[PDB]
Amino acid sequence: AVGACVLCNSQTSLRCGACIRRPFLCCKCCYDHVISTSHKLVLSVNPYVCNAPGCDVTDVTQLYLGGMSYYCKSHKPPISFPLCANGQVFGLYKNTCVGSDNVTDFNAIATCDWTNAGDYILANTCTERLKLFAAETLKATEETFKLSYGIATVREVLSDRELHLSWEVGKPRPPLNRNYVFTGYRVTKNSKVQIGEYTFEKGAVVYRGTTTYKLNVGDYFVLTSHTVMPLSAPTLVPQEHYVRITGLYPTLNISDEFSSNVANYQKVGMQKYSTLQGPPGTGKSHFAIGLALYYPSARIVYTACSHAAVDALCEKALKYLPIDKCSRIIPAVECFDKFKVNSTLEQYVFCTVNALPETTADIVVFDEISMATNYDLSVVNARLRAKHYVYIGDPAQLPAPRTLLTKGTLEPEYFNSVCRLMKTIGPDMFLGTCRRCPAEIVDTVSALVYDNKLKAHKDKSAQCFKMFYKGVITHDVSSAINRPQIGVVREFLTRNPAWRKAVFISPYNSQNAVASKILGLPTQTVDSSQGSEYDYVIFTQTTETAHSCNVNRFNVAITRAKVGILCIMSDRDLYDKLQFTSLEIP
Amino acid sequence: AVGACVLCNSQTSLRCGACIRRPFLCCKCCYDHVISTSHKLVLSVNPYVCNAPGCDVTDVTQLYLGGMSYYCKSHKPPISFPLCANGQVFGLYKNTCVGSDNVTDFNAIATCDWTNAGDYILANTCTERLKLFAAETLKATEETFKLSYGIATVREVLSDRELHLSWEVGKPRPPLNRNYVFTGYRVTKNSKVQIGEYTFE
Amino acid sequence: NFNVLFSTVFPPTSFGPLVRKIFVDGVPFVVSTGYHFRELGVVHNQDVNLHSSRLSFKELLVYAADPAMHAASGNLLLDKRTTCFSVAALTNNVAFQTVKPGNFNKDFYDFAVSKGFFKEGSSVELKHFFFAQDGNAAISDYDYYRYNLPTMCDIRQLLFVVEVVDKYFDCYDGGCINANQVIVNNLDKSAGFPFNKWGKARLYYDSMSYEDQDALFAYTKRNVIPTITQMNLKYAISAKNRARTVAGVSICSTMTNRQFHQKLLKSIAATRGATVVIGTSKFYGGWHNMLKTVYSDVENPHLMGWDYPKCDRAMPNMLRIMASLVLARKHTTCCSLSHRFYRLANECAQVLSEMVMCGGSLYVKPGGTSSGDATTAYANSVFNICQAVTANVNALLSTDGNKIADKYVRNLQHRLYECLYRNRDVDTDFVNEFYAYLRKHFSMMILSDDAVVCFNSTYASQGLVASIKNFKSVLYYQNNVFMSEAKCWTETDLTKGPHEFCSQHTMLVKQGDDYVYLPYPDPSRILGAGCFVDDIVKTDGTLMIERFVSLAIDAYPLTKHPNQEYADVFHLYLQYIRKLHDELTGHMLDMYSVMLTNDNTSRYWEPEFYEAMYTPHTVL
Amino acid sequence: FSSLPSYAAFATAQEAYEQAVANGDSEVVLKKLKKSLNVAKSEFDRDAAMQRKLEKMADQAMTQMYKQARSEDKRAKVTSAMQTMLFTMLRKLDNDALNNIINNARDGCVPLNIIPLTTAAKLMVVIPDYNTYKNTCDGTTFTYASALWEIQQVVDADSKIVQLSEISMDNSPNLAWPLIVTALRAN
RNA sequence: GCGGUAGUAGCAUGCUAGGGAGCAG
RNA sequence: UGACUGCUCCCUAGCAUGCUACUACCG
Ligand SMILES: [Zn+2]
Ligand SMILES: [Zn+2]
Ligand SMILES: [Zn+2]
Ligand SMILES: [Zn+2]
Ligand SMILES: [Zn+2]
Ligand SMILES: [Zn+2]
Ligand SMILES: [Zn+2]
Repeated sequence: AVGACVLCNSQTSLRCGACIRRPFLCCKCCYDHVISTSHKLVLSVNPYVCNAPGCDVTDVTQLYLGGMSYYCKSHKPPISFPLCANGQVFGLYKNTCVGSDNVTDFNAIATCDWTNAGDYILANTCTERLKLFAAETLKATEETFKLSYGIATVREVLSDRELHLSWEVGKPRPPLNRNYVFTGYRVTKNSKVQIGEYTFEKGAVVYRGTTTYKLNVGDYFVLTSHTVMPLSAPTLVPQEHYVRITGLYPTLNISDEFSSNVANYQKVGMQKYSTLQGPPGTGKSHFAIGLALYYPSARIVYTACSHAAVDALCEKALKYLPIDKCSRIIPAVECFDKFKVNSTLEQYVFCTVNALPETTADIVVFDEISMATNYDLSVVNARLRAKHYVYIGDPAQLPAPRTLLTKGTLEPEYFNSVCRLMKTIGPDMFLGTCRRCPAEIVDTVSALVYDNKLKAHKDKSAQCFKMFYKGVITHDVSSAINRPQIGVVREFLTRNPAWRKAVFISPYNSQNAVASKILGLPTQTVDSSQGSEYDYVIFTQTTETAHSCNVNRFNVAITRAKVGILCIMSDRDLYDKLQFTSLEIP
Repeated sequence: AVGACVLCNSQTSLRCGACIRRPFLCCKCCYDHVISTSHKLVLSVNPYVCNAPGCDVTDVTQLYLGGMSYYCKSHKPPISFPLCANGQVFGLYKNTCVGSDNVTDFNAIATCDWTNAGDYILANTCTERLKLFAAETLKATEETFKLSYGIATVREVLSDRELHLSWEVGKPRPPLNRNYVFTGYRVTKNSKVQIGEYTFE
Repeated sequence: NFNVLFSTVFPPTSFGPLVRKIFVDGVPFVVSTGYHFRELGVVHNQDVNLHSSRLSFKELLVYAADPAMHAASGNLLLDKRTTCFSVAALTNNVAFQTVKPGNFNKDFYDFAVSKGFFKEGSSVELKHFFFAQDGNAAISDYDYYRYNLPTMCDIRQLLFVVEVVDKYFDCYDGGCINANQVIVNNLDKSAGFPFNKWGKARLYYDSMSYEDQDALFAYTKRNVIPTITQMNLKYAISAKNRARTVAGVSICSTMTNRQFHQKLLKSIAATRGATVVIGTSKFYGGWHNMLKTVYSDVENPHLMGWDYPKCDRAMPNMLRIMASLVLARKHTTCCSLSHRFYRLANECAQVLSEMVMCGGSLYVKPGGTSSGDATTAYANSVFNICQAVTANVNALLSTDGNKIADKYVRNLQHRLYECLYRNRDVDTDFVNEFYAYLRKHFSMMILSDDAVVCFNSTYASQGLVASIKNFKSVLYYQNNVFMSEAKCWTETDLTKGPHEFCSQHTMLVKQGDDYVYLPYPDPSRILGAGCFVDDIVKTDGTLMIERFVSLAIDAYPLTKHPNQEYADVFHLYLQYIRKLHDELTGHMLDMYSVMLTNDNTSRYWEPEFYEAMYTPHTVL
Repeated sequence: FSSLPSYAAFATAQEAYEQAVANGDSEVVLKKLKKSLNVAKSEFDRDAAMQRKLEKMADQAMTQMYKQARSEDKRAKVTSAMQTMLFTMLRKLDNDALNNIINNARDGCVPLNIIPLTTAAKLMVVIPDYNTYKNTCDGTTFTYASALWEIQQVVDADSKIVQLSEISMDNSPNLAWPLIVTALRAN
């Protein structure tokens, strides 16, 4: 009930009641926020509401203080005193305030119902605590929106890859894939019982989860909305290039995992943070593995953003680094348990930001910056307080599932504070070495966003195919379908024998489900499917609208396949920019 | 509690709140200590501060002596007389006090950072007890400016007489020879443990 | 009554709390969910939940007061110093606690000696000191519970004595009160174990809001909460060299016992002219009024007083149950029948037979009273009245009825036998008749196991009214103690009051125009309080002059005593007060320059300020 | 107390009236002066009293709310302390013997007095004198409560180590006798 | 000419709250 | 390490009531 206000940092006892997160407001700030905005409720050690029996007023500018309680105009005693006066609300530490002038932007942040692009513009354009508050309230409103959904009434199950499941009345079908996790809890007689961490395929219900339970009666599948804890640390800590390498020990020999990893260490050893600006399959994986043994006496942390993207997080660590030096952190969902759980002392911890064993370090690595918000940066900076760290990830990737915005797409400058921090002043690191890839992605993404700092390592045989087909779009439900995909898969496998074992990018997951039901291709997620790409992939049409195709969803999709990248021109794409081979359908 | 201010030859219970050794100054002597410089806080048998819960007043020039207690300016029950008034500060020995002719002894040498030659100059231009105050304040400033540097520690050990050494957070390092003996302590989990006497050059 | 007899066969390790395992967020606990009493049988809790989420504040308070976890997370203990049952040791060391001597006020002693005091052959000498004790004193004093034995009662006679006692307790009102009507004084006292590791009673009375207290109080009408009692040693002046120990009850028991009993306790301590004299003062003519009330209109008056050897270590359990039931009879509208039984069970489990923490170990209390609960003195008064009533009944029923000259008393004895052994239900008319007979021929004044009785003498000689021998026999066969008649007195002259009541003697002096009764203490007690103190409290009189003012107030009536040193005590105190004041003024004017005034201060060394405290006019 | 809303009017009227008086005008101006100044002071009176009442009311309200906040902070810290104590004492329950004797019960309830008697790992014995000692814990291993215990340490009333070789009949009067014996459950 | 009302000062009376001390069971 | 009640004395702060006094308004 006592703390610092979000603007003056002065001691206060007043909580605003019309903001969903109940921030701590300074008395002058409280007056400014209650006058210039329809936020007319204030909370103190006791609520600032009329206590007259039978009365109901919840204003602040309307109440009068009398005796010991608070009263209104209709019940003010002869000894009365208005709470809202002198442009300053009545509360503790009223004489030790300083006020602030950043009230209009704070009002806009509080009043912004998160509708248009300017919402995120001003979310990313403010001072530190306002960034934290905006991120917190954005996650709060999105989790409230997703919890405003029904309960999956289930009473029986057909079999594996089949399910009958019913939502509530007046509630629509929730979003489809693992980006919106389905984790429910049924009841037997008195309490809740375990169901399983799952996700649904289509509407036939195949299971893309990782378990199988005796599912039937009284089952409650829900997208579990979690209470959000308040933030402590800022989104980033301002760096300063050291002169002493404190704690860091370049070994006598050279652990030559990679050649340029020496330079890696050379400039990541002095600044309080860094970032691994990695194009797909371009050293985005094991530079930290080399750092593991070149700096073996340094406490090194590894993390990502989702439990799905732990492939390179967990493989080479056990593959080449010593067995004992690794450590595992997994809540107990289904993920790689290759290292040791329940071990506090170790130098190489591998996990996600979901849950860690609270400790501090001096070296951290952090993956998947593209779908990372300032909330995740703040929580990783709070849980881990290190000396240097790297944010693995590239702006030429996908945004976080910000379904909140509908009008304007969220561009690289609006991913998070760090993702534009390396955009304005330049990246901490810039690689130009593709591990295993022909120069198609080189040409494409170097003309688009890579600025041609990486060039042809593998030859361009021009086996990849792009055609003149356009496609037709039709909406049914929150997922759509494509007749010039139900026919187009067959029309494109007519005689070409090379893309029969390709992977299916899924702008619409229901369309991929229908393709699997009819012809059959593996389902490939869009956002959380980096590093899971095979050697051979089809980029399908699947859409023409502003769902996916402005710039930054295909920058990694062009790199899914290595030699045979069938990226047909679907819609208002970057058609007249390069050279691509084509075959005309009969 | 009851010490001695001797330049004014005055037993006292008062002392300056923000100063070197919590020095003892009589009523008029504390007064010209708090008007010739800025020392607006004093300590008596009990410290002078408003006694209502939640109130905060560091200053003494506006406190009042209320109902067997002290109250203040911003939060003012003023049924009292002011604490600081009539060339004096309220306390015992308010009548048997003399004062000081040389007003700026403390105001000169207790107000600088105890490192200029003027400190020792005036210390030699003192009396026996005044120069005793001087010498004790020199020892106090020696220790209080020695306790502003780092603590060396050996975290991984090497062969004796050739080790590795990391130090502290941001602080500077003092001179280098064996003048400063590095005799610290070891911590197992919460306690202090036998270490010995060391020296880093 | 039958359970008391039958419980002596079964093993002693099958009595007490019954525990089981519950789960809170997947972790296992061990909590108490019932009790097995020697008297009340098996009792099970009504609201117990095995699986639960994170617990609240009152659940934490309840689980932190249960001895189950403390006993289950401790070491086994076999103690051969005592013969009482032992449970567990909470630490790896045994704590030995000593008692320190007193502090000597040399200035007062020299002043008294310089005025002709403490000479050889004098009638006033010091016999009150601070005695010191060695390490193994607390356990040696706790080992006195071996005098508590299981006692079966004559049920057909107890069921009539309880009716007569309830008739005695009839002019009051009581019931339950809300948490906002509870009055607590001195909230800066201990809260018991283990609550004394974090604060006093103020912390727990502030941290708990009103509906939390109400919910906690309503929780104990369907469940049983066993607690832990801590034993402490006293540091006070006395005349004998044995250690004294009091019991510190837990806060969770006192907090609810107050809400249960405070209305009746306050109603008892506000009535004047009743049998129980708790609340009446002795100043402003109170002593004379009490003495005149107790004399009533008895026909051949004598006075008598008795004594209880080992009163609290030897009181049987059945009488404590009876006292609790008598006190709890005012709840006929605010409480149901199950609520009253559960309140009785909670009281029995907390202050009659529970784990005590002596030294650093847990023991089992066999029985008796734990002096220090919320209802000590009133229960003692009920017990005293019960014993007096059964002594009168035994005196009347054991007399040859063929030699009783009066026929009314013969019919009364016949009806008494019929109502005791030939009637199954209550007969209110005879209860009223016996109560009137007792109040006419046997008058009492009771203050928590201290009593003065004015009785008809010829009736007692003929055997129609209880005597000292009847009290001796009743105590022998119902209390398991022997009452020597060397600690009892008898006074056949009413112009001199009781020989001793509440450690005060009585004298009949002439003040104004009439004659009144005044109490005076033992001079040795006053002088010992003057000369032996705890440090800082004295040995410097100027720092506390208000001690001697109170001590001289207590010692005023000694000036009317025919003996001469007794008045000299009061005069010496007055002269010492004047000397202390003069010392303060001069001793402060000398080194400092503050000048003192003697306005309305001389009243403290003149007798008129003290004479007004014993004259009936009621000031402040 | 000097810039009240009515202060300006009162002071201006007083100044004008006294200037008129100093002008030496007729008695009518003096009567008007007296009436105007009387009513001006009368109206200033309540404006000077009500404000002083209100300030003290506000100060009392502030003090009460501050003490309420302090009480809440103390409650939070005592709750944390109690939770810590409970969860710390939980970690010594020996959850295999306790589970073994709980499952044997017919409904899950067992007396509390037999839990340390059958599941404790350590035993402490306090011995008054040597005659009692030689009948209870003579030797190095003894039997009590249908179990076998072996001695681990012996201290005295002063908490100093005592070796079993000097606990004899001849050397008995040279020890602080309230001896404490510590043993462990065998096998 | 008498009374009413509004502040201000001194004095007395009983409660509530806080602190220090004494006795009794 | 300091239990539950009862009574009494001293000091300060607030509230209510009453007595007197000094100005002012009104009739
Ligand atoms: Zn708001
Ligand atoms: Zn503010
Ligand atoms: Zn109202
Ligand atoms: Zn100073
Ligand atoms: Zn001086
Ligand atoms: Zn103040
Ligand atoms: Zn009741």
